[PDB]
Amino acid sequence: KFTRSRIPEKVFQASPEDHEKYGGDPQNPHKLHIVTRIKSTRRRPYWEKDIIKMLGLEKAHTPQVHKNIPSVNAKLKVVKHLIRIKPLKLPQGLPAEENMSNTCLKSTGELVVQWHLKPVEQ
Amino acid sequence: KKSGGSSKNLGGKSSGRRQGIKKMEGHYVHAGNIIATQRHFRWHPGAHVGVGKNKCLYALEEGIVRYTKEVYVPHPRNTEAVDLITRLPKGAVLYKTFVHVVPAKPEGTFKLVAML
Amino acid sequence: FEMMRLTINRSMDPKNMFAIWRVPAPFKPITRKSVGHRMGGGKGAIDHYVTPVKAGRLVVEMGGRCEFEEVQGFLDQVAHKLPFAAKAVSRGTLEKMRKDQEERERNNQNPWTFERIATANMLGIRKVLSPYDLTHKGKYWGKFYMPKRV
RNA sequence: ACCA
RNA sequence: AACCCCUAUACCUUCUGCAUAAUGAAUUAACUAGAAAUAACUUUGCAAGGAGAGCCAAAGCUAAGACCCCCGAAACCAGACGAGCUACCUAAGAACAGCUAAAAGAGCACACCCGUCUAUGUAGCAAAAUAGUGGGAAGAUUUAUAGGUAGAGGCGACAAACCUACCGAGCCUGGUGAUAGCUGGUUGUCCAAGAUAGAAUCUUAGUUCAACUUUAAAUUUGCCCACAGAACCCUCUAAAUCCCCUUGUAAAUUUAACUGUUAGUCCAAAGAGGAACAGCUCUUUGGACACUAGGAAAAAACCUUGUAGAGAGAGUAAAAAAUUUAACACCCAUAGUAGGCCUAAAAGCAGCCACCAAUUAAGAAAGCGUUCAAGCUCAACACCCACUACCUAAAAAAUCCCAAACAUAU
RNA sequence: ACCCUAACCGUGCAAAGGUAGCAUAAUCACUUGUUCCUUAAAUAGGGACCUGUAUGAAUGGCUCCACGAGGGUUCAGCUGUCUCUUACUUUUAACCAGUGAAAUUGACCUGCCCGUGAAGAGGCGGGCAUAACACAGCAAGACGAGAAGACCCUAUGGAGCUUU
RNA sequence: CUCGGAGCAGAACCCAACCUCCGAGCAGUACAUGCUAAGACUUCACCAGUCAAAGCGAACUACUAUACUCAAUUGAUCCAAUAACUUGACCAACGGAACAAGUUACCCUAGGGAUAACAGCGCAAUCCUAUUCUAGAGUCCAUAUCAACAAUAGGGUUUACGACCUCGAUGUUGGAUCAGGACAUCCCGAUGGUGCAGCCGCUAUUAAAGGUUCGUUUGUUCAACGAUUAAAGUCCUACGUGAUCUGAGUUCAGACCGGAGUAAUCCAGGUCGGUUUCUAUCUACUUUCAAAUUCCUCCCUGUACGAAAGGACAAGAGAAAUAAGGCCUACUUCACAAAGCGCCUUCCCCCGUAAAUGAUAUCAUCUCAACUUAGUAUACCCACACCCACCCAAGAACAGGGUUUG
RNA sequence: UAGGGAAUAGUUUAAAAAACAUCUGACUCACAUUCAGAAGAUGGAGGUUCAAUUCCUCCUUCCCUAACCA
Ligand SMILES: C[NH+](C)c1cc(NC(=O)CNC(C)(C)C)c(O)c2c1C[C@H]1C[C@H]3[C@H]([NH+](C)C)C(O)=C(C(N)=O)C(=O)[C@@]3(O)C(O)=C1C2=O
Ligand SMILES: [K+]
Ligand SMILES: [K+]
Ligand SMILES: [K+]
Ligand SMILES: [K+]
Ligand SMILES: [K+]
Ligand SMILES: [K+]
Ligand SMILES: [K+]
Ligand SMILES: [K+]
Ligand SMILES: [K+]
Ligand SMILES: [K+]
Ligand SMILES: [K+]
Ligand SMILES: [Mg+2]
Ligand SMILES: [Mg+2]
Ligand SMILES: [Mg+2]
Ligand SMILES: [Mg+2]
Ligand SMILES: [Mg+2]
Ligand SMILES: [Mg+2]
Ligand SMILES: [Mg+2]
Ligand SMILES: [Mg+2]
Ligand SMILES: [Mg+2]
Ligand SMILES: [Mg+2]
Ligand SMILES: [Mg+2]
Ligand SMILES: [Mg+2]
Ligand SMILES: [Mg+2]
Ligand SMILES: [Mg+2]
Ligand SMILES: [Mg+2]
Ligand SMILES: [Mg+2]
Ligand SMILES: [Mg+2]
Ligand SMILES: [Mg+2]
Ligand SMILES: [Mg+2]
Ligand SMILES: [Mg+2]
Ligand SMILES: [Mg+2]
Ligand SMILES: [Mg+2]
Ligand SMILES: [Mg+2]
Ligand SMILES: [Mg+2]
Ligand SMILES: [Mg+2]
Ligand SMILES: [Mg+2]
Ligand SMILES: [Mg+2]
Ligand SMILES: [Mg+2]
Ligand SMILES: [Mg+2]
Ligand SMILES: [Mg+2]
Ligand SMILES: [Mg+2]
Ligand SMILES: [Mg+2]
Ligand SMILES: [Mg+2]
Ligand SMILES: [Mg+2]
Ligand SMILES: [Mg+2]
Ligand SMILES: [Mg+2]
Ligand SMILES: [Mg+2]
Ligand SMILES: [Mg+2]
Ligand SMILES: [Mg+2]
Ligand SMILES: [Mg+2]
Ligand SMILES: [Mg+2]
Ligand SMILES: [Mg+2]
Ligand SMILES: [Mg+2]
Repeated sequence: KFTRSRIPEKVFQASPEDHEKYGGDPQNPHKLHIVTRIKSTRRRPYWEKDIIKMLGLEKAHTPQVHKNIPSVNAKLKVVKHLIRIKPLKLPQGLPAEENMSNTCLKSTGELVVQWHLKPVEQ
Repeated sequence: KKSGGSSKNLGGKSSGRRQGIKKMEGHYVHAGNIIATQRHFRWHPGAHVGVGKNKCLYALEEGIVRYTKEVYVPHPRNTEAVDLITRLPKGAVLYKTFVHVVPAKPEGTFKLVAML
Repeated sequence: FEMMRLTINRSMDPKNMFAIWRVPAPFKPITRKSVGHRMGGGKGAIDHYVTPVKAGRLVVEMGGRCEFEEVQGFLDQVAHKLPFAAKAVSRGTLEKMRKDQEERERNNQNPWTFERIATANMLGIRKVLSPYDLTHKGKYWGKFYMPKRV
């Protein structure tokens, strides 16, 4: 009988080697996830279809931002085969009311608060 | 072409009894609420939980349903159970699962009705 | 059993060898229907009995004043005639067989193993796996054992 | 005695 | 640049599923198929009343809008009409050569009547014929005429025959638009929501309730889910579930009003039956299909993928099948003794026990051998390295193999 | 009573216990029985014997003359039935002239091989073939045409017949 | 065929089977098994079913009690009986029509490929084949031959099983006719083994060009039998082929026997009789293609081979048959001709192995080593008038040949 | 293949009896008949029931019927 699957919690216990490959800091976890659906929910059970809708992931290749917290992670764990998860990086800090209209989410996961569409002079 | 046989097993056509817990841990019950149905005693009545003559566990008060593990001491007139405990090794204590209702409200209040 | 017994008793040295069964006698009933019958009409009648055997079980055990070379010949003959894949083994070959499997599981340079993927439901792979595949770890497909799988 |  | 190039499996119906070699359709024109209450809803009027007596009213009530197809049996009954055919009968007629025999349901044989067998013919010459060959031919014969018996019936040398070209019961009209849980039909445009737990049933080709689905209304949680919690008998100590705050989310329930769906397929998984057959049958949990597109050659059910338009832009998804195999030492051999025992005999080698000694070395003998014998290897010695890799071993059907090819440029 | 069978013995049951006949076949377990005829050769036919799942006496039994477009066996002869066909005549045919139907038909620009597929493809995949159009033949396919399968099942569809 | 318990269905609930098992259609105690009423459960609907605080009445001081033990122990409505209380179906097809059976081949209509009989397809238990294993048989000897217990793989000829295409029709068992294909080879060819002296056999490898008889009997396929034969192969092709034929069988209406039924009727039990339509639209095809097979006799030779008995072979020479292709001198049917029963002609190959030399592995070794041997067509057709007409050995029409016979 | 029925002294029938057979005796010259005595079975196994000739369930065994439509 095909059922929902329990994932052993060891699966989500990073090792020292994992930190080297991927470059996260276990002592300073990122606040926000970038989550992208990269796989259909067709040919997947309905309960995964439901969570993809709750996460705002009905359109593929469309980055959603989410909180890196246990409740949300519980959902992301059910559909972790349908998605790409990256940490949101804020090299220039949070957007401010001033630059709310100038942000760009780059493919590297960095949300820049200044978007000039110009070549770097140097 | 070939004459065939017949199955010799009749009966066995009853449908499920739909028995079991009706109120899980932490659930709020009103007096009378059937807490669980059973054919044999899986759950025993505890505090403020009555048992009907079909072993039906029901709430006697209004409040929260609890399930606990308690030591089991039968009634001395229950010959079969008493015969069981008398044959137990010294130091062995029987346990059963009990269900309780923690009453939610007091029985009443004292209110001022007159100043005469 | 008749094939195992007559071949082993005829080929063993009774003075220096003994043989014990490691399987019980047929105990599982097997039903068959009358020839030419259609589907239906109740289950058929008990026809014969069998003994279930799982992979990794010893079927017959020998010992005595002999080496492995002395028995390996005709134990391989009886094993080749069994309804499943079987092999004559020794106290020593069995152990190295198990050391080699554990050695392979350790020096395997493939970062992807069946177990890792299937336990984490990676790729939603459990939609094509059995629940039993969580413990068989890709080494079993029905009644077949694959000793190459790690 | 034996309708439903 | 008409064609050549590339892409492309008519349509309707019916189905689990149709290019299907399943249905229907030559084509054109014309004709040819959703009829209405109950309640509800919407929009007016008046309003504790409404209404042009009757009837409703605890915001009703009046009015209006808006709603439920077509063709088709075999039958059943009533009243007529039919015996110019045919069945049988009545009245009164007619025909039957020749030959044989002569008592004549005799023979042969025409006219005549019939229809055995063969062929022909099969929308014919013919809705039963033609040619030949046949049976009978003074008889229970054949035949003209008029009349009789009528369908719940007649008539019958019973074949259920015949009764006006289909008689297990005629024909016609009417009842009658018979009835059909069955098949076939069902007509302008555009958008939207929308796939199916079960129960009962003279019921399983259908219905009704539930379930799902639709519309409108109301107001409030729904879904996802943390601990804590849900059994002993006794474990295949299963994957899981139930409950459930947070959280992520936007649904959910209730009220009113309905119809349709209640003949299901493959795939994965847990089982059951069968043969651990089936494109088999039955339950369950998922998925897909019956909805697009791209893959897997064509391809319902596997993989990728969903929301709709235009573009002579762009990044991608799934997505191409790998493998090649069996060589193998060379030499050398005397001796207590044919060890006893057993056995007719057994001498390494029937079977029994024991298995010690000679020489650097050769088993009271591993395989073959015979007459129990003798013989031939192997295990020893001597010379001195044989090369030994690693596990291994297969194939045949029926119209005609089946893309072409290719080991080499990052 | 070797076996076979039982004149015979015991017991029971019925209204009576199948008599006379007849029986390898309109009849048939074994079975193509067995034997005698018949042929070179018989699962045929004839005569017998065995004896009857389930032969049998006006539901007539058993013989027999005559008779029969009845079913079957056969001698002799006869012959294109056949070995094994051939020749010719007429008809039909084909060509010219006149007259002029039918069933059928979704549309068709209507190949072959293998594979696939609602499991048997002109039409799909992969190959191969390939200027165009008359006429005469053929019948392998078009699951060719014809008649809403007479089989089988289903329908709370009919009807005929028969009954305790 | 209704109702309960257990498994399937392991842990909330639910869950099918002409699935696996076991049970119930009551007994017993009471006589408050009296009244009443919050709140609940519920067999997936409904109906029905279930549990219960408080209260009223009772009972009452040591499991009992305002709801007995017990698992099911059961039946709606109408109606009937009764003063009332209350009672009534093995209505068991158990959600129950108030009360109705057979038979149809004399049949009919509506449908269904939702469902059987034929064929196809799936499958391969059953069938068939191969290999693996070494018991066993074979005097000895496992392997010349033959094989148990098993094991593995294949085939798709049987008997089934499934119910996926066709019930607005895919009609036909055997035979005739014409045969296409497989090779698992019956015969003919080439090999290896042999318990192969020879003659015959047996077994295996290779080979599908060519061939594979006529009768008696049965409707028969099957088989038996008589004669043969080099041999009388196994299979598939919608059990090849019925718009080509046949129709004995088969299977509608008639009838008979035995049996079954009260009878109507019925019986893979016998028996006799019983309508086989089609003018071809499309596809396909209509002179592939002139290379030939086999037996027998003589001879080798009474040789080889054998103690004898017997008794051959790659040669050599004849004479046939069949199969192709022609032809008419004679014969025959005939007669300006067409024919057969007559005559004439007919031409290569094939591979399994067996051996040299010879390395890897300084011997050997036929070699998926390099290598050397056995051991790889021709013929026919072929130039192009008028295209008046006539003639023809040419011909359906058309075309072709002849006319220096217009 | 599928359902039903039936297994009682050695025999055949009953509901644990009877007639035979057997055994013992008497009668007879002897035998038979006859007479008088005697023994003699619930197919096996598995149950329940207060008690198993009517009841199980199975085995073993024999019978009967059905095995049809294309
Ligand atoms: C299978 N048995 C029951 C049987 C069957 C048939 N025939 C059929 O079943 C035919 N079936 C069809 C109708 C074809 C479907 C049968 O025809 C027969 C028989 C039984 C035998 C008995 C024979 C027996 N002997 C001689 C061997 C015997 O002793 C008797 C007797 N009466 O005692 C016989 O009569 C016997 O010879 C016989 O006639 C039998 C059958 O006829
Ligand atoms: K088709
Ligand atoms: K179809
Ligand atoms: K059709
Ligand atoms: K239809
Ligand atoms: K119906
Ligand atoms: K006869
Ligand atoms: K005879
Ligand atoms: K006659
Ligand atoms: K044709
Ligand atoms: K059909
Ligand atoms: K006919
Ligand atoms: Mg269908
Ligand atoms: Mg069509
Ligand atoms: Mg149809
Ligand atoms: Mg048509
Ligand atoms: Mg009536
Ligand atoms: Mg006459
Ligand atoms: Mg008459
Ligand atoms: Mg009659
Ligand atoms: Mg009749
Ligand atoms: Mg008429
Ligand atoms: Mg009806
Ligand atoms: Mg299926
Ligand atoms: Mg008699
Ligand atoms: Mg006779
Ligand atoms: Mg008979
Ligand atoms: Mg008989
Ligand atoms: Mg009689
Ligand atoms: Mg009578
Ligand atoms: Mg007379
Ligand atoms: Mg007459
Ligand atoms: Mg006659
Ligand atoms: Mg004659
Ligand atoms: Mg056809
Ligand atoms: Mg047709
Ligand atoms: Mg029809
Ligand atoms: Mg009716
Ligand atoms: Mg009626
Ligand atoms: Mg008849
Ligand atoms: Mg009909
Ligand atoms: Mg079908
Ligand atoms: Mg079939
Ligand atoms: Mg077909
Ligand atoms: Mg086949
Ligand atoms: Mg099915
Ligand atoms: Mg049709
Ligand atoms: Mg052929
Ligand atoms: Mg055929
Ligand atoms: Mg008829
Ligand atoms: Mg009679
Ligand atoms: Mg009769
Ligand atoms: Mg006739
Ligand atoms: Mg006939
Ligand atoms: Mg024709």
